Amino acid sequence: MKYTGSIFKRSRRLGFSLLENNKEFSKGKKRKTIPGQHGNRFRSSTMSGYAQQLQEKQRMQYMYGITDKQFRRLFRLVLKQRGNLAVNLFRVLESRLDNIVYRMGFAPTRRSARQLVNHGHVLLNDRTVDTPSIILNPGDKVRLKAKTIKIPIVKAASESGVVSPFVETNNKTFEGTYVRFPERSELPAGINESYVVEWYKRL
Amino acid sequence: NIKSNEKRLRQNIKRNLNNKGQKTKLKTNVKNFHKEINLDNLGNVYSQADRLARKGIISTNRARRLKSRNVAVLNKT
Amino acid sequence: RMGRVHYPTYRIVAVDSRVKRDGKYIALIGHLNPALKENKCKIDEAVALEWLNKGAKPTDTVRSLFSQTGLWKKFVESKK
Amino acid sequence: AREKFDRSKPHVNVGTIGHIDHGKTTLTAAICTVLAKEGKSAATRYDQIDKAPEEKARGITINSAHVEYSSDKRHYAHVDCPGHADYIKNMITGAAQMDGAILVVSATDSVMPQTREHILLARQVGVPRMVVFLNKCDIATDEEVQELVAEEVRDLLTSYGFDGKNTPIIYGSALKALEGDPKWEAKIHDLMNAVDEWIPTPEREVDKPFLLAIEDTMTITGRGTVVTGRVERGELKVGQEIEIVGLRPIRKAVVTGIEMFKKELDSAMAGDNAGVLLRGVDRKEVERGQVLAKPGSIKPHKKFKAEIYALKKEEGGRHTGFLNGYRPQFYFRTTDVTGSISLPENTEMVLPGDNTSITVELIAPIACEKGSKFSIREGGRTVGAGSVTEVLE
Amino acid sequence: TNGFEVLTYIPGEGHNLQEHSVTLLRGGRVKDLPGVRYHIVRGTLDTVGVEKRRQQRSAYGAKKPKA
RNA sequence: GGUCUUGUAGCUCAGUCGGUAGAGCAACGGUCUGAAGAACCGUGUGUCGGCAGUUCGAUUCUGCCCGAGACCACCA
RNA sequence: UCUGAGAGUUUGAUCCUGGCUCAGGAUUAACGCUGGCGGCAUGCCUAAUACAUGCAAGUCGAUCGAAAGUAGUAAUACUUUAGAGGCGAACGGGUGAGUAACACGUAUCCAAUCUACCUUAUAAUGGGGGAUAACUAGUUGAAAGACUAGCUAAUACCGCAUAAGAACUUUGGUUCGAAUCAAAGUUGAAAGGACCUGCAAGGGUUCGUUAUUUGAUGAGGGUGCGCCAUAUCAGCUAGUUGGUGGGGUAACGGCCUACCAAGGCAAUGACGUGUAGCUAUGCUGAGAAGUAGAAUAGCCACAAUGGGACUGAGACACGGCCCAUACUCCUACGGGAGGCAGCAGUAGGGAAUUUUUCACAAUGAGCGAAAGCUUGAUGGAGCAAUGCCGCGUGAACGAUGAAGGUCUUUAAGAUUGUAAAGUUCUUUUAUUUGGGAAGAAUGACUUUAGCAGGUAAUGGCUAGAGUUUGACUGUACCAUUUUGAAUAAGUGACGACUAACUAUGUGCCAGCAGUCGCGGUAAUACAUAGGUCGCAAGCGUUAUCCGGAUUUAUUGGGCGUAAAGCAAGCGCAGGCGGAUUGAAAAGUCUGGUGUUAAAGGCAGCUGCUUAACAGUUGUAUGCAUUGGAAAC
Repeated sequence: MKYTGSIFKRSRRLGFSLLENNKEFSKGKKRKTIPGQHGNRFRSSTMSGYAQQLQEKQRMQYMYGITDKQFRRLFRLVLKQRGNLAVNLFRVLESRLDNIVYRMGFAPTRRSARQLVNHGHVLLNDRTVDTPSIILNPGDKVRLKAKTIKIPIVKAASESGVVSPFVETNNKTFEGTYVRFPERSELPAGINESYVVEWYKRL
Repeated sequence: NIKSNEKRLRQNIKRNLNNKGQKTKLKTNVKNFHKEINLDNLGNVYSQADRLARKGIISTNRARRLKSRNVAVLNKT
Repeated sequence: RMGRVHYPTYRIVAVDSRVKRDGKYIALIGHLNPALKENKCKIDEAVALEWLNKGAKPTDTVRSLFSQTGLWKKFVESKK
Repeated sequence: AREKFDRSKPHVNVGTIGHIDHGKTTLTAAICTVLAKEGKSAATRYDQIDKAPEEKARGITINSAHVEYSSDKRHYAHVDCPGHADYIKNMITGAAQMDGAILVVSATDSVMPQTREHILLARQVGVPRMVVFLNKCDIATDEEVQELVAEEVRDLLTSYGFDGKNTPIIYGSALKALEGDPKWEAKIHDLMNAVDEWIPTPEREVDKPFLLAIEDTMTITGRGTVVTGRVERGELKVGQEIEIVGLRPIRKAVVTGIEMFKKELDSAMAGDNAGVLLRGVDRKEVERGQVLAKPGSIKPHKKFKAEIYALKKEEGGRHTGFLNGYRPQFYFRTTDVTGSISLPENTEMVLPGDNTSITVELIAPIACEKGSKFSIREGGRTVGAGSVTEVLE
Repeated sequence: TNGFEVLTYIPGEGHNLQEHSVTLLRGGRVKDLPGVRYHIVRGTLDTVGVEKRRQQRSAYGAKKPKA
């Protein structure tokens, strides 16, 4: 599937909040564990490398929404260069166009960013794209086809949204550039290299 | 088949007859030379040999070879 | 014409009409890309002059590719 | 090219309805010969009246065969309707697809049970204003025998619901007309003028997309399978997409050639004896007698409940009664699929006559639609006829 | 379709074979019978499995359930 | 498309002169094996694929079909 | 630089030894459920089985005669070719039964060879004759055809003189089987066309042609090298190992013949069986290596089977011929026709492999000064989830948790679940509006402008003008182009091996299962339902490959008791070999030179919205030679 469908279910299972801090605190019944009825107490007897690798693969895959064929091919593209594959892979994961526009703060959710990018309303260097996973280069300028600036959802997203040092942006113009690579401390720390590069026994 | 094939065949009957007639006269002259050895018959034989070698009817190499073999028997005689 | 569908490309190579195209060739001379314009064409004219001097020329339109280049105006003197 | 054929004149399909030994084969030969001597492009045919063994060795019709012939007024096709039983499915196959059926009865071979059943089935399935032609009058010339048959054919045609008093009667001799006796051509001209009058046509409309009743399947060397039939509605051009329907899962197909009588069409028509080449299909999945439609909207069905016009036993109904377990052969516009008369609880034995409303269950999912006229038969005798009132599943 | 004669196992509830039917054969390894390793593939144009096969409808040739 | 053929217990199989339904097996119970097999006794079952006739009288003889099995479609 | 995982399976229990299974990819995949689009790849692997019809080989009237027809009163000009003649007809395409060897690829030598046209350079293009076509007529038969007589052209044919150069041999001369030279005999080349100028006499240009020389080009041959198994395969073998002369091929060559000898190969594997088109490469792989030798491109074979021969410069010739054979077919009885492994396409075999689609628009080829012609090559189009890749099937907001369903099992509640409902916003795609490509950034073409030869003028080299060639296309694409959340998720598994539990049903029956094995009356392994997790217009399931599998261990095992030291001794060949001095380098290492087709992969870049993919640049490898070092 291209998308997760429901999100809070996965985040309940992922144990991580894709949002800033909160996805649910009192929804009739709050839980910090797996959803469903079977989740009475099943998290303390499944400690295994296989389970950890699968869980973290789902965490980072659900964190951005990349299908397994695409997820594999993107890792191979990361293997293309040597660099430092750990930080290089993390920088590629955040370099997706939807993640780019999320970090400059014009979207409240990555699903909204994907939906907006797919409709062709986001113009990239005078040539728009329909693939919401574009890999960028430092110094890329964006603009959103200024008609779509009048959108109430975009307005409620972009008034005081995500402020980042590695990307320069202006909400008085809704435009910006990619200054530099983000630092690891500025990215979610619940994602590690070792388990998924191990589950990468393929390559 | 093709109309061009029939065009080729009706034409090539005559040239096949011409080639066999030329081969017959070459062989007759060769036999005459081997009946009596002299430069008189050999001059003729080399003449039509060159004329046939003028076209692709006989390769020039085989003619040079047989003509060398004939000039050899002239030389030892 | 090689590459992708709706994407023509023509490597410039000394060839004779006794061998089919994209089969076996003699020696590479360059490549011509008719897919994208603005004069994409690179030539060597190092042994191509010798090939012209000894016959067995490549295709005829290549003649024109050296008319703009100017090899023709300098070939006749080599020719005579 | 495959000898392209085109025509703009209206096409009325005319057949020789009546039992064998009536001179019907000789009449089919004679009409072709006289129009050969009357109209251009009317090539003669006597060995081409039939195309199968025992079809010509007997001289009297057994199985189907198609002939084509045009006059200086109108074009006509003809299918060779059978005689004796065990082949009646072919005659109704024709009887469903003709709009003109000349009653070729013989004065010396006066209306036989096969002929009377042919007329009754024409009434049941619907043959509008079918004309009569007394035949084989070269034998047994009598003062009143030639006229008692002429009055009784009118009586029998008025005894089913048709118009036996609104049809001109022309006599003739099959052998004398075919051989070329000059005085018998006036009578075949009279017959042609008779099928010119009060014989309608399948209405000309291109707005209807598609529907065809299959009659035969013939595989052609190299081309594939050219399946032939008669169009009920719609017009057809090469390159269009269609869907096969009937007794099999509906599958899409593409037309690649349309023909009259192995001569390629330009524009098909409803009622035309058409033949269409289909790609990627073999006789195993395309069935002789299937139906076909435009892709998108058609539904096969098994069970349906309709008002049936129970024909009276004196009018030709069943010889006896029937229970729920009665299993007669339903005739749907292209095929005899045999179903069961599942009587609703009206009486223990519904009798012929006194038209009822019954539900029926069929083993095969066949295309059904409300109002579509269908026939009910059993072993050479019609036991019912009507149109669909409600389609269930 | 060749002269080889082989024993095989029918999976699922019941059967739809009538002693004269052609169907497809698959491999596999079951250990309840020596030698017997091949099985019959249901739902291939002849014998078909239609017994509320809602889950695992890929094998047995069972159509997707209707809404 | 026609040429014939088949329809018997739940399964595989014969069918009294239209006048009667007959075997084995799964199969219900009992004896017996530590247990399960194997062996032995008794049970059971069919309104004989369905409709209408001929019919005191039909699985049976016909007319109807259906599910199925075999014979071919030349020519040129 | 590159570059690496294991887990379970023996027993009462433990370990070792070995075996087994699972987990990665990958297709020429097939197949079940189903399915939205797009780029791209790819689409008979079976019967080298046979196959309706059509296309796939024509061009040239500036090679030639004649003829028709059109216009013209006519003269004449114009279209066309039945023919004759020229070129391609060998390539272009498909296929891999046959074919284990020079077939493959590489390195050479052809002092043993050929090569029309294309390149260099140069002498000639003079003269005559002869016939056949076509046509006219007859014979012959249904036909294919065949035969006979009279009348025609040439750049078709044949003689006739001439011979820079060339042909042979001979004498003299030179060089390490050959090369250069001087001389003595002998031979042989044809054709004109178009145009221009010139009264003529002639001259000029181009094309065409003979001859000669330079090349290149391709063809032919030999050569070592490495590339299947098979000793439950041991002798094989005589134009066969040779020598002598001749015939013979382009050419060496028992290639073949007349003659004379008896060798040669083989245990380091002949011969024999079975199997195979080969290579690059495709895949696995980290790596030594393995597998396949889809497509694809290079090499070879082949054209219903088997032979024979002509022509072409080159053939025993995918759409040449003749014949035999087999098949099919016409047939009036007398005769004949054909070969889809050329494009399709059909029958059938399978589990399965695409339409009698378009255009020669590009390109390329073939023909022809020239208009122009052919191309089922090729460039497109359609079908197929067969494969890879990209994208939609909405998004944001939205709690005691709506209904319902399930569990807890009633009587709180939880679960599905912000998921629902409801509120807005947006339209890749879906529906409409208008415009719209490049590919035609090659080319003729007649007029301009300049330019080499010589001039008397044509003709040729280059720039400018346009006619211009578009099937694809109103296509890619472009745009505050209308409407519309609408037009669009299935699917394997949940005992463990390896993430994924409850309820009901069955009761070693029914079933599942790759492994251990679960089930014989509460089954976390069966049946169903719910929940759940996995992948997704795809999900699975079978074949073949490799990793694992160190599971024949080159790297990277051993052989005391788990598997094996022959029962032992003598010993040929071969392998491994003491120390020191010298030689060269046969190896070894290394420098230079050439090849190592393109292409594949790798590293970098460019382009299509990014992709996928394609192209661009570099990147290895083995030998051949030359030049160094001399440790082993």
